Amino acid sequence: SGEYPTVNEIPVGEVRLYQIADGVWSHIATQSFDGAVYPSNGLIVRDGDELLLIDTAWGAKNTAALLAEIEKQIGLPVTRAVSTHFHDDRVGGVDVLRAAGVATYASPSTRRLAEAEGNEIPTHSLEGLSSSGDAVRFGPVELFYPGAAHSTDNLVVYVPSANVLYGGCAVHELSSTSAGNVADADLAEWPTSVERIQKHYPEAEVVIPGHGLPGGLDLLQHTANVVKAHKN
Ligand SMILES: COc1cc(-c2c(C(=O)O)[nH]c3c([C@H](C)N4C[C@]5(C[C@@H](CN)C5)OC4=O)cccc23)cnc1O
Ligand SMILES: [Zn+2]
Ligand SMILES: [Zn+2]
Repeated sequence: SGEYPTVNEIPVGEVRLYQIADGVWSHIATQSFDGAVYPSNGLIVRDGDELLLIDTAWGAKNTAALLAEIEKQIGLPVTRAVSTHFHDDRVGGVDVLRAAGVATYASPSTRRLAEAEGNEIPTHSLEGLSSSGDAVRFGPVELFYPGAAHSTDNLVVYVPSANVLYGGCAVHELSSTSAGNVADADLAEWPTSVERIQKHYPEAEVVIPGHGLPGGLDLLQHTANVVKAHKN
């Protein structure tokens, strides 16, 4: 009823959308992993009379539900999707998207890692993002590679029309007490990568983490704090 939806609020298999700004929504879904349930976010950005999708809803069935919820709530076609790193909460559902006529994209590093790890593989490579600090335009957003953090390949997304910063899993929510799933992380480099994000997007008004509640720019410093302390 208007609050940001939470993990106990969304059964696994259902998807909710949340209006962030004019023409910007997040999508929220839930999934089971190693015997625990987690929420996860993605982004939807209006692209004229089309939509750009950022990240799947963490699974084929969740991502089919995502497409159905978009048709219900927005009614514009999803034509392109970008996955911001190679894990299942970002690419699981890419096969569903591809069969629905969505063109799927990720960096070559993400595509290589997804293939090696047996995850679904976006079709198209996003060049121009292989060095930390790189940025490229993609429809109504800018894609930014901050350096290794939650994963070596993780990308962030900025919507300049609304000053919305989508940090993906390189950015944690304010209530976070841990650095999340650090299996593939670079804890030593993560603070440096967050500093690059902070320097590149100082006018961000909304910051959306890969999991949990959006907030403001404080999510970036909080993330650096939690990661440094996790390493401690
Ligand atoms: C520990 O508590 C939290 C965890 C998470 C969380 C995050 C995140 O932090 O982005 N990602 C997660 C993944 C994804 C699919 N996976 C799987 C994996 C393991 C490796 C294979 N060996 C690939 O690594 C990864 O990220 C699975 C379940 C939980 C998380 C978020 N909030 C929390 O509180
Ligand atoms: Zn991940
Ligand atoms: Zn994640």
